[PDB]
Amino acid sequence: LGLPTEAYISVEEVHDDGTPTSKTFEHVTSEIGAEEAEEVGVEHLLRDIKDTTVGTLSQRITNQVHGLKGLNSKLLDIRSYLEKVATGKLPINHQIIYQLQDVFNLLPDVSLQEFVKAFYLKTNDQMVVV
Amino acid sequence: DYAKKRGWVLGPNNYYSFASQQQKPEDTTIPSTELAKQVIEYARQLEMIV
Amino acid sequence: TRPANHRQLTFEEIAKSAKITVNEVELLVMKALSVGLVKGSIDEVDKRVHMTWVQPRVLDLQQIKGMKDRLEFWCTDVKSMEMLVEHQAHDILT
Repeated sequence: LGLPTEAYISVEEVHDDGTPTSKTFEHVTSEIGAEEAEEVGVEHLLRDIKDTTVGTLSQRITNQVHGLKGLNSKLLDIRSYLEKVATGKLPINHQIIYQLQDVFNLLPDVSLQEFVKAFYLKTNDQMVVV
Repeated sequence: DYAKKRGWVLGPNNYYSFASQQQKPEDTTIPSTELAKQVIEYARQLEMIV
Repeated sequence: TRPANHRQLTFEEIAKSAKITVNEVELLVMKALSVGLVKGSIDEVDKRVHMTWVQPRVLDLQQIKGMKDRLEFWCTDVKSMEMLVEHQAHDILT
């Protein structure tokens, strides 16, 4: 499960190690768009399978299950890379390690303090109207 | 016999019985599981054909 | 040094560990904040400070085993949590 395109632009990188200037790619966010003269054709052709399990059916699939599967694949990728550093490959930079340390530092505080009180309040209010 | 039979260690002349038993700390996680079960069920028997 | 659970500390600890008198320590930490290497806040009425983020540093080929260790059983938690919701709501859409 994924998205079929990626976008890249070319830039020059300085270095703090005194390594010479490097010519290297950089990432740009992307999406699919549409035109009214085409989506008529796309929909005429999309006679292949089920879709549109309406409303509450489509939410949880589209934004829980197919979310968690992605997040899992990403963490497996990091997992694999941190093997090669077992002498299989040189530590590509302290940069990547600094970034990882930010990741494990930022993640939300333990759900143990008076945050809990603030959570119960909204759950009550969320359910009452239901 | 009562003293050495039941509790209340009479150390500094004090007979004390544990009568606080607060326990139950902030434990959102057990909710975080069972309440998810609960809501999934609400949405289950809401749109399925009866 | 301190585990992320705390990263909170009193005047006396720093004052001894850097062997500088206590009444100076405020200015020290303020300097630390102002140059931008560490972030947080100070809570002077009880002589405590809280330090939520700190400059990254290089580290050695054995410390990273700790990173891999933490990440592995973080990873398994996601799959475990997915099994549940993918199962219990099977009939809505599998």
